[PDB]
Amino acid sequence: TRSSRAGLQFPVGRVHRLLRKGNYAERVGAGAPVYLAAVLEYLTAEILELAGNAARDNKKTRIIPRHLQLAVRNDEELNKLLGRVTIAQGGVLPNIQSVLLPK
Amino acid sequence: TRSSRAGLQFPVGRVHRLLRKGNYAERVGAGAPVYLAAVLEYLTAEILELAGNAARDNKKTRIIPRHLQLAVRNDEELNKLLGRVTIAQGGVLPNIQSVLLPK
Amino acid sequence: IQGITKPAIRRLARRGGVKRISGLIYEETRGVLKVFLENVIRDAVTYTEHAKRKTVTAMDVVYALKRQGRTLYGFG
Amino acid sequence: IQGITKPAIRRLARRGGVKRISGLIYEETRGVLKVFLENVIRDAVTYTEHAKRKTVTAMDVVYALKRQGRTLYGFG
Amino acid sequence: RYRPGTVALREIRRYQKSTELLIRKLPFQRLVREIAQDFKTDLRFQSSAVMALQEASEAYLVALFEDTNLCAIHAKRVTIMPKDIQLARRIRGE
Amino acid sequence: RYRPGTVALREIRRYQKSTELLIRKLPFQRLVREIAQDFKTDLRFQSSAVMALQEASEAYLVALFEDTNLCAIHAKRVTIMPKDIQLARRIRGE
Amino acid sequence: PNEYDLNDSFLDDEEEDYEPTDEDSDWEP
Amino acid sequence: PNEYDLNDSFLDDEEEDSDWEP
Amino acid sequence: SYAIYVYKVLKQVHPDTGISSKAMSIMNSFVNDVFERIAGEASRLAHYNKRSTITSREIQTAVRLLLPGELAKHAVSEGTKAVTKYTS
Amino acid sequence: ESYAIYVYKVLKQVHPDTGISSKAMSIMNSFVNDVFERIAGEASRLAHYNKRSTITSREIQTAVRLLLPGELAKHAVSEGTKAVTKYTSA
Ligand SMILES: [Cl-]
Repeated sequence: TRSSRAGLQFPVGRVHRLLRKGNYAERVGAGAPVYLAAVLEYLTAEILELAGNAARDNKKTRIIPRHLQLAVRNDEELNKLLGRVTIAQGGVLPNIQSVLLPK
Repeated sequence: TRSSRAGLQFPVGRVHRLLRKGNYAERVGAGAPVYLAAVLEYLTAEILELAGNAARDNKKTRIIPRHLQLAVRNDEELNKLLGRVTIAQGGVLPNIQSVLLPK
Repeated sequence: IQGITKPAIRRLARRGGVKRISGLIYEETRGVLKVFLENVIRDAVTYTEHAKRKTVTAMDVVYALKRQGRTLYGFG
Repeated sequence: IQGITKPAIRRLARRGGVKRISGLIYEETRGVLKVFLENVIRDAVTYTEHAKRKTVTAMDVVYALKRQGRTLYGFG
Repeated sequence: RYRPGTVALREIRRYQKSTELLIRKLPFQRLVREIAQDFKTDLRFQSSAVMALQEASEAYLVALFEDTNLCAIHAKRVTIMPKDIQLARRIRGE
Repeated sequence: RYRPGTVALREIRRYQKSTELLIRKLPFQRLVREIAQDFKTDLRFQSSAVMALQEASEAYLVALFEDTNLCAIHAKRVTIMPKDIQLARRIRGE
Repeated sequence: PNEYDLNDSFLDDEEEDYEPTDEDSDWEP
Repeated sequence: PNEYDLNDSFLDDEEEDSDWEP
Repeated sequence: SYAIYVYKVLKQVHPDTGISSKAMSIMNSFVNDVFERIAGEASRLAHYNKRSTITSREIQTAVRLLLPGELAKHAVSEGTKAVTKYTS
Repeated sequence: ESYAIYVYKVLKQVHPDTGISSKAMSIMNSFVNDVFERIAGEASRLAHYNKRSTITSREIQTAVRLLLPGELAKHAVSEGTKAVTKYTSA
């Protein structure tokens, strides 16, 4: 497949399809859905790697929303990228202002 | 003209082409630019009405950026519409926090 | 709106890291939650009505939240 | 960066309605102004380079601002 | 022995650790119902749509309380007060 | 006689009725040039791009100073301080 | 019991045979 | 004189308040 | 650009008022900004509903989504009135 | 609109012995759809600014630099360019 030739798990054909169907331009360049698919897989791998770390740092074998939230909020760059995003059931990063803690 | 046929001064034909050349959908029905032009003409008249007022309130015969800004920031609804907009050379609405003035 | 209880609001403030809460906070919070829900529900209904439906879906709410800059993950 | 003088910073604080200004404000404002300018210039350069030009236009600056949610009126 | 700060701090840790919805579900549904039916009398909701609104609403409140907390600390207080909510909202743009 | 408050209020009135850019133009130009030429050496600007940048920058700082003032007043001060600028920026999301 | 009241006439579920449950489950292919 | 210096080689104005009239 | 049509509307609302040249550029940005917000949401609405055509219905709902309260009420009435007059 | 099987495939490469919950898979799907729309959106803006009719990998690349912070952008751009190269290499 197109994704095989690109070394990707993400569907290059679907991405191409959605580029055309979402009325983004009259035309799609042959490289465009490969590039975009690669970027989406990269970002997915980043979150899944850090979330799996948080899951395993808690001796858990499964990623749940909490772990995606922990991973995103502890990575300065993902946290900025998903700054206006609510991860349902993610809770908050545990953190108490230092002034509220016993001296 | 298509505009005079809808009672508008804003140009319906020109709004139609920009809607077409603008990657919004694959077709644009005939009523869409008429409706859109009417709305742009209405919003224009709102701003210009209030800004002309701020001009004459300062004994001016000509609208300059300052008057648009005064018109926008004194009208509750234009202020929400333009809440994230910088009008160059508009200045600010004169206002001092009451706590800073002699009681 | 009084159904949103004081314990419930206090718990929300706990998760927000709040160590002490004035008694006046609860009514204030109820007003703020009401404004938030009115604003989102109004846009949600607009999406629902545009589609000529009479039941608001999670997708309608997801869209309403996006139009207000509050993207929500988990309901698409 | 020190070319943004104390009086210029004072004037902006005045237009902002500020009545008194700690001496520490001036260096803090210069830092903030520089972060703001670098963020917008970085994006305007990316637009300019994308278009294979090497002169930043006002339009390029307008697009950078709008990319950051700071729509500017009066330059196109 | 009283020690309220100890009690408060334990409550912060408890609720920062959990992800459950903190407003009870039936009162929330009934609040959504009243606002919605005040808009359009015959309007209905899917339950998933009510829960989407509840996730979004609680997340909004928690984040607001974080900012509100910082406003009170700014004023050298540990007790949050309406004017702290008001300041946070004012600067947030609401 | 020393009337800092009266001098302050007069300046507030003067610069709030005015729309002129308040940072001198040549210094702003050199600052944009310093930052721009650090990104790419042979980069050039149009003069209207420098002015666009200046309008946007002054409007940003003026509004930040407004929020800063509210933070200071919140703490029962009329004197703005760096912690006020920082609180405003944090609640603003910067 | 801390659940929504699905007998509320205000709720119109699409499935509307099954009751929703709150439990997470393993996602598998 | 508080103006921009157009002889700056950093400025490139090759491509680029009165009453508006038709 | 829209300057001519801005000027024509100015003369309906304030016949004895002029507009400076930098104020006309403001108005031109305003028009294009509002255009882009409505058309963008109109495209979003059509895509959400699997519709290939943007109609007056998509413009209207976008005006309802993007305009505050009373401005929306009047914008909708102006637009619906223009469309019906157009179809005659 | 649903990428779950692909998300799962990526999960098994970075954390072979870790599973994912269905609620968490929904989050990831919202994420991929969100990031897709942001990039495709900006790529469409870019092409329109430049009076061009086509979204090419250049517009995806520029959109990535504008939208992703810092080092995410550099790694994204590197992953994207590399994938376009492998796509048509022996
Ligand atoms: Cl069941």
